[PDB]
Order: sequence, then C-alpha cells, then structure tokens
Amino acid sequence: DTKEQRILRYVQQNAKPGDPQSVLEAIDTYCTQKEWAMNVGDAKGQIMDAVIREYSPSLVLELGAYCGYSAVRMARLLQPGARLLTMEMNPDYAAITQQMLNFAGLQDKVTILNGASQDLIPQLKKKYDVDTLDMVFLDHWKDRYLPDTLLLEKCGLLRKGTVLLADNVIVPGTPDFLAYVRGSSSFECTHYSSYLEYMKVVDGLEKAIYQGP
Ligand SMILES: Cc1ncnc2c1ncn2[C@@H]1O[C@H](/C=C/CNC(=O)c2cc(-c3ccc(F)cc3)cc(O)c2O)[C@@H](O)[C@H]1O
Ligand SMILES: [Cl-]
Ligand SMILES: [Cl-]
Ligand SMILES: [Cl-]
Ligand SMILES: [Cl-]
Ligand SMILES: [Mg+2]
Repeated sequence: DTKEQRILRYVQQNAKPGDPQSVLEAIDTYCTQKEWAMNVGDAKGQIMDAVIREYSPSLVLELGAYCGYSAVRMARLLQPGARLLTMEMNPDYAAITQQMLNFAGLQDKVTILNGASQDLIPQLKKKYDVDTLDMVFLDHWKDRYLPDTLLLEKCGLLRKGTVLLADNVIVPGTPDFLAYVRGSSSFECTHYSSYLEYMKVVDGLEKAIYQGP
C-alpha cells in the first residue's frame, strides 16, 4: 500500500472515532515517528487554529486536501452550520480525505470535491450555491496559488474581508503569490513564521485579507 493508506490505517487503529483531536494527534505521531508526510502539521496547525478562531468563518474553501489533516483541523473548530469545501484532484487522496473525515465524525461539515481547482472554482456559484467565501486555505501545487487567487476574484467569490491563508510560503515557497499579495493594494498581508511540518526547518503561513477592487 501507499504512505497515505498507512496513515489512514494508523489513524483508524490509534484514534477514537468521532474525536477529531485524537485523529490529529495520531497523524502527527505517525509522521513524526514513522514516515514524514506533507500535512500542515502541528506547528503551523496551531497558527491555523488561531486564525480560524479569530474569524469564525461560515464558509471555508480549501485547495489541496491531501489526507484531510487540515480539513479535520479546520472543520473541528467551525461553528454549528458552518461548512468547509475542499478540493482534491488526486482521486486516491480524495478517498483518503473522505475516509479521514468520516472517521473524525466531521463528514456533515465538509464536502470533498474530487477535481482540479481551476475546473471546480468556476462552478462554485451555480453548482454548489456559493455566494462568497469567508476564508480560503491554499495548500495545493505552489505554482497554482496565484492563478487560483486571481480566478477566485474573477469568479466573484471574494468579498471585503475574505481571509486567504497560504501554507508553505517559505518552503517549498510561493514566490509569485507572495510578491503579488504583498504588493497589491487589494490585500492586507501578515506573515506568520513557523516550521515545516514535523521538521526543524523554517516555513511560514501568509494571511492575505482581500480588501476589494
Ligand atoms: C490544481 C489542484 N486542484 C486540486 N487539488 C490539487 C491541485 N494541485 C494539487 N492538488 C492536491 O494538493 C496536494 C498537493 C499539494 C502540494 N503541496 C506540496 O507540494 C507541499 C510540499 C511540502 C514539502 C516541503 C519540503 C519538502 F522537502 C518536500 C515537500 C510541504 C507542504 O506542506 C506542501 O503542501 C495533493 O493532494 C494534490 O493532489
Ligand atoms: Cl494537510
Ligand atoms: Cl507544489
Ligand atoms: Cl500588506
Ligand atoms: Cl509540526
Ligand atoms: Mg503544505
């Protein structure tokens, strides 16, 4: 089997069903002790939690679910009735994420869309009845951060106050996105220095709050 299947199996055998905190702990233990994986991790995860708690977003979009770690992290802090949509183009990973969410008992709060973000984002308004997004977590291919930001704005999915939170702005890095949001009068940006998941390597998150056109 694959690393991702091993992680799902480990969660299933080392966490309590319906207990998201135990699911996160199990994944963090697996990835620290057994096999590294590109989950946001606990160091950056704590920053994410602090952000989610500040803004209490009613609708969050996540680009790049992977195994569902960040989806569990975010969805567990959502208020009753609040929703997370997560896009994942790799069907194998989309299946892992759905199963991870089911195990955590968060399946009613999250929808996992199996496709490419550039194909699905234009469908959000008409097919998924989205008006605007309250928050967007960017954690997919790093060269897609800027193009999907620009696509979200073209699609009318951003509103004044929409929070963009971007992983890996240092490693692997997202130089074009970072330069763009920091230079644009349409974003107010904050850098949160942290560490690469499960590693003593500097990384960080960038928060970019959309200010309108
Ligand atoms: C257009 C589109 N649409 C839908 N899903 C999409 C999508 N593009 C990608 N995806 C999905 O998102 C995930 C992939 C995320 C890419 N993340 C990283 O590559 C990543 C890498 C590291 C890393 C750091 C140091 C290293 F030495 C090696 C790797 C750390 C990270 O935290 C990363 O996130 C993966 O699940 C992929 O299918
Ligand atoms: Cl993750
Ligand atoms: Cl990438
Ligand atoms: Cl700024
Ligand atoms: Cl960590
Ligand atoms: Mg990442």
